Amino acid sequence: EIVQLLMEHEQTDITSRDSRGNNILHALVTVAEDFKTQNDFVKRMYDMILLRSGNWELETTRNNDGLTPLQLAAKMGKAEILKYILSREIKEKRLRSLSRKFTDWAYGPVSSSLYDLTNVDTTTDNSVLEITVYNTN
Amino acid sequence: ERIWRLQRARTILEFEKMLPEWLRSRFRMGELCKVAEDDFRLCLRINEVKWTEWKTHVSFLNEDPG
Amino acid sequence: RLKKRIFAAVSEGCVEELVELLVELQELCRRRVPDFLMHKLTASDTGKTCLMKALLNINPNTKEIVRILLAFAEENDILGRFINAEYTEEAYEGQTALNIAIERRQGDIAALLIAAGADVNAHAKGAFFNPKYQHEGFYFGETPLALAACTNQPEIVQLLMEHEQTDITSRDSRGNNILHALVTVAEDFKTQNDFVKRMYDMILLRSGNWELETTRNNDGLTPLQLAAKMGKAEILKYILSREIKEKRLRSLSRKFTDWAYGPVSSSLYDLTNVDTTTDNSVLEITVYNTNIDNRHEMLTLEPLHTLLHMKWKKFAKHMFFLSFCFYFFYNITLTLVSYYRGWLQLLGRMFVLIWAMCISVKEGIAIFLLSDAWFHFVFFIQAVLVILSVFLYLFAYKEYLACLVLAMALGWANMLYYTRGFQSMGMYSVMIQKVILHDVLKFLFVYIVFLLGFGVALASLIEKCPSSYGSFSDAVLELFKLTIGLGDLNIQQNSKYPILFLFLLITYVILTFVLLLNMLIALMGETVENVSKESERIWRLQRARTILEFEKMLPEWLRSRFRMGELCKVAEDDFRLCLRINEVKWTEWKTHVSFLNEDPG
Repeated sequence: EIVQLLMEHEQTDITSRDSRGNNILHALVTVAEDFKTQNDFVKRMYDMILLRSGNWELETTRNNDGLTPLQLAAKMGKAEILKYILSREIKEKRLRSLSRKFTDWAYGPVSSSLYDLTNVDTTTDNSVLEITVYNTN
Repeated sequence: ERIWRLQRARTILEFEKMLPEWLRSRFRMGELCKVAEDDFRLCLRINEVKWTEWKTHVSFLNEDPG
Repeated sequence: RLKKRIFAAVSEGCVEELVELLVELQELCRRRVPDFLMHKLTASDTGKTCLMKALLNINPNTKEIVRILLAFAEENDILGRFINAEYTEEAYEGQTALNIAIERRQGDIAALLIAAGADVNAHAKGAFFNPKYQHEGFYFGETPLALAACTNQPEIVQLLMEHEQTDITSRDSRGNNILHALVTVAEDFKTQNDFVKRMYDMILLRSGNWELETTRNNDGLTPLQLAAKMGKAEILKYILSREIKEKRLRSLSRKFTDWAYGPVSSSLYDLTNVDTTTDNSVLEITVYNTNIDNRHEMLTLEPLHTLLHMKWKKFAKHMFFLSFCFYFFYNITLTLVSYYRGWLQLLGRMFVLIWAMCISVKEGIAIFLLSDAWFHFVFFIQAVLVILSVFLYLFAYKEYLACLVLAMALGWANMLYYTRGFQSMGMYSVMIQKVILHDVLKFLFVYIVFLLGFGVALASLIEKCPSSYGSFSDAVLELFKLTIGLGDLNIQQNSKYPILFLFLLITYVILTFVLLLNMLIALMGETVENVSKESERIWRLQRARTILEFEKMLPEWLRSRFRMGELCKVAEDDFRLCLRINEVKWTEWKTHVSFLNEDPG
């Protein structure tokens, strides 16, 4: 409720980066320890804030370590939130652009989804598939 | 099982960086799909079968299922 | 110009008013006629009408758009040719507006379209609707009723059965009626939740006949036989034991209770197409079909399990024991010949050659039609060795004894085959087979490679002064002496560098030890759950295979002499072969209404 109140005001800067460089989404990635520990409330807030502000900027921005929050979720050992980020199906047609999983072929029980490999398929500097494999910590 | 899967993954990405620059662009997993007005993003297609939940498909990108 | 506006307008459906305006524009341009109105109202590329484009794109306004379009097409008298239009596209050939209304779970719209004169028998036959390869496209049976059934829509299926225009028994291009299709789709209980079984019940109870089960696809299979050919178990347990309570449709049941007095009751199964008295029965298919990979749960079903027990009790036990006895006498005669190597040979060797030729003929006959065939491949090689040695006995050579004793050792190794018929010792031999096939063969090659590495190593060192470890073959032999404990460890002599010699050998010992350790480890992991279940399954399947192998050896009159089952009087005149099984049920108490015989015998 308080998060909705703070998003309602025009004075609020959603995209504000802190001293460490993290916007709000990087922080939510920082905190999301585990399902049994937290009960996955962070995933809900990650959904709600993006659906509140329809943009790609928040995922676009980087902390001082030079990482998008997808790449931060991969660098840290955050799995339950990555399963959400890496496959999003937004139903609303106005904010449907922000989804990363698209169904294009559904006829019935058979359907083929369509994932986004933008920062994932090792075609960039450090993709998710590179980080999650080459990270020993 | 975990160590084996991780090892294979490490090997796959080790060989992925040995290839020439043109070879990786030659393979180039994925296809450019038309999403939104102009998403134009590289995508990976995965066919699945779901018998549990029945839902009238409202949100779909292509009308003729190819 | 005018068309694409209307197509996009029915696609979005933000307002039916502008759709009415475009339809009024078309009505005013109609002064120039149905054949033109159709082409103006239909995309000529794929053969896609605006009704199809309207039903593919569903929104809350669609229910009114369809009504407007059909009222327009009826006011212009094009309605019959308009609803029944189908795609000209190769992959989508035959799909109509009704199939779309069904696939997108529209109940009311489907009712409206059928009430407006839609074709319910329209066959959707295309590459997408007839997938040659799995996982690309969906097969439902190529009829609207089969679609509504495979997609779990019981109301629409009732609607389609209510109409007299519907052909229930219609076979598709592949030859399948609706029931074959439902057999095709029924993957598993957890995957589907067993809705297909309900529809299989409902359609037969809707049309009381035997025809649907009687008919055959182009592969020449009844849907029972199709359920057996494919690995469909959960539906077969239903088909193979049906108790229909309704007295009017009670004839269509395959399980009849004739003897119920109380907790004790004996059911009566139908063995019409099941008891191997036909061309290919269920008991033949489910056993001799290797592609299933699910036969463990197939042979535990009510009639088949007991049929196997009964055939074993009647004839297969005695034949198996008798064949084992003959083989035992044969092998002993072979040993008595070879150990003492003429008046006794005239009695022995004749039988030996005859029985060897017999086994070789049988094995060469049955080897052309094919971890279940391994033994049967070995019984041939043994008889080959025997007949070769008997030829080389009259021929002047010394190489006859080699093949003879190898045939001996192979016979005493093959007698393990017949331990599979025993109750307790059978799973033991299955354990031998599975472990020697999977767990040990991994160990053996990785041990041979160390043998052949350290062999050339030690042959390189200890050849300095031509010696304990001599040539390569002797060094490999000495290493194999070492892993057992037989080869006495010699202090390095006639060797260039003794410390490396000893270190390299101790490393061989340690690596062999940890490798033996790991085969034991993978074994411990294997044993707990999978190994036991696999052993029991393989044993049961093997017995079933043997029972049906001996069942086909008998003369024609003998099988008719056994003839498991009795002819019962069911219905006005069912007159079918049946199998009686007595059971005791204490859980559920029910006043027995449906019973065949009144006096429980």
